[PDB]
Amino acid sequence: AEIARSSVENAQMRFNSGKSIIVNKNNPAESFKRLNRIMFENNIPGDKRSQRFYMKPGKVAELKRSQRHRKEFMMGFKRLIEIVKDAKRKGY
Amino acid sequence: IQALEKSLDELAPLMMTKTFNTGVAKASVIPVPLNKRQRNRIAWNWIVQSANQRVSSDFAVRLGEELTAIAKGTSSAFEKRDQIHKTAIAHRAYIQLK
Amino acid sequence: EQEVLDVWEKKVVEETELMAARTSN
Amino acid sequence: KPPVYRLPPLPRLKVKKPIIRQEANKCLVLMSNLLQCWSSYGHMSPKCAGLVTELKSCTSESALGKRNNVQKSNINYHAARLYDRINGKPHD
Amino acid sequence: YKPKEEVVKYILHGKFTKNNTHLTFSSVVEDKNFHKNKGLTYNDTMLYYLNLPQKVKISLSTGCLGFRKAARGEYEAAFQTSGRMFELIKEKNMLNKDIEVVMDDFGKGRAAFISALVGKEGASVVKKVVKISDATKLKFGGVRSPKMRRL
Amino acid sequence: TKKIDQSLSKKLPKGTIYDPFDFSMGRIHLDRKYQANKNSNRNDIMKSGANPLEFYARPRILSRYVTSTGRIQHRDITGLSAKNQRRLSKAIRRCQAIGLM
Ligand SMILES: [Mg+2]
Ligand SMILES: [Mg+2]
Repeated sequence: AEIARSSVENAQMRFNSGKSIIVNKNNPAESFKRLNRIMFENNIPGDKRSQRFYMKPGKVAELKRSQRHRKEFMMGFKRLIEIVKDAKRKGY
Repeated sequence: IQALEKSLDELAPLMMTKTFNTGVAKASVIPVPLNKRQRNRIAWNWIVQSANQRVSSDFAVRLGEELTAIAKGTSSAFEKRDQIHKTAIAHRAYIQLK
Repeated sequence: EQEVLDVWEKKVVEETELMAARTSN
Repeated sequence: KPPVYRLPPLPRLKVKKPIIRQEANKCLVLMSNLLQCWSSYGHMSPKCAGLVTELKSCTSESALGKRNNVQKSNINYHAARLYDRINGKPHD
Repeated sequence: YKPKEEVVKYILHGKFTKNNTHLTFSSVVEDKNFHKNKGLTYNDTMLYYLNLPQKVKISLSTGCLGFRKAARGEYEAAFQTSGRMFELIKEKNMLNKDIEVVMDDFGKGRAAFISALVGKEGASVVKKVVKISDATKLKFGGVRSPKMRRL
Repeated sequence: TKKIDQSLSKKLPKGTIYDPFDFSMGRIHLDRKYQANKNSNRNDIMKSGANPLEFYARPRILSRYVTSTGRIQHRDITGLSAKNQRRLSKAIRRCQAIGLM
């Protein structure tokens, strides 16, 4: 009945996936840029490419180890550059 | 002389689009600004081409007549300027600004 | 404070004009 | 608590491509505004008179204005100068 | 009590693979007398309005515009195919209700379709588009992909 | 123009002390650089001492540590201890299996 007619709006958007954007009728190219940001922050393009071909578990583990090391190495590098800039500012 | 400088300042285009062979892909048509010496060259060549369509055997006479008509408002080179500025307005987004 | 607020005025104006051009894109 | 990441000893401390702020050319922005002014109010419209006057002055002698178009980064000079002092390496 | 099929919105679906681009335009049809049927529970009514039937109207690929073999998966093939779709939506009087765009994968035609819809080619359709979404299908484990190619 | 973007002007709170440097652009840039979600701890249940595994039937709290698509956030982003990250991830996976998240 109408009870099943007036409660479909929330119901429709209650089962969201999180990969949708409400387009800004003024700047429609800014909404596509927002959608692209979601894809990159959920690694959708990377995951899709990584699922095209099978990789042996040992190779997967090697790649995961190297990637983590490079991520951590970059964090250590930036920490040292910040110290350099701070030291330079104070005249060291 | 004041008439000549006014005519050159009104006929010369402020900007002109140029094709830059940047990248293996198609070149980019980016509007470029023009300096006063470059602006005068473009306007003078238009004046000379217009002058050489007149009947006099003497270039000085044809040039004099052409300059007089331009100082009085009538010139066919104002169309050229409008067409160079239209192209640049179209490619306004292609500018780099850095 | 005036010395600082004068430099800040220039930069604000400059950066409120680059935004206008960059946003026009 | 914020995890500090400490690098191993390194042969160098260097930024591959140091970022630099390239200020936008004043004549190019003047041209970008005039072109926009003509796009809305029309070409040669009396509303863009000031833009035309300013553009002519900016480009009168040099089409890109008289600017100090030179800027270099010094991070690599300081990073190499201070690395041995700040890396926290143990004594010999 | 009477079939009252009506269009509620349109779905513009784009599947952008490595070798082709498929663009489907559909209509979300709603029988506005479904709730007037007898022996209909609150669950069946809510379940019918949560997944409304869809009817395909326009189906296009890059080979319908004359692009053949390797050219089908290129940027230019997708841009022109997107234009032909935006035109066929106006030539069929299907630009009255709101359109929802669903993009599926990340081939070279995904950025061509977006450019053709935020540009002159899609200045009529873009005004009706209300929601954009991504429907890329990923697997949580699932079937074994083919072996890596040694090239 | 009588208007400036908020990103180009600093609003000094009321009751606070300031220096002339607080009106400069350096202050604006310095505030952006050192802008961290440090106030989360006081608003972060999982950084308070509660056991995240007691929230497995409360999807609303758990939904604060997943992305828009439901992907559990890395410890680098949540800032939790190893134990709480381990317990929180278990809670979310259990919540997903029960049919609540
Ligand atoms: Mg191909
Ligand atoms: Mg096989």
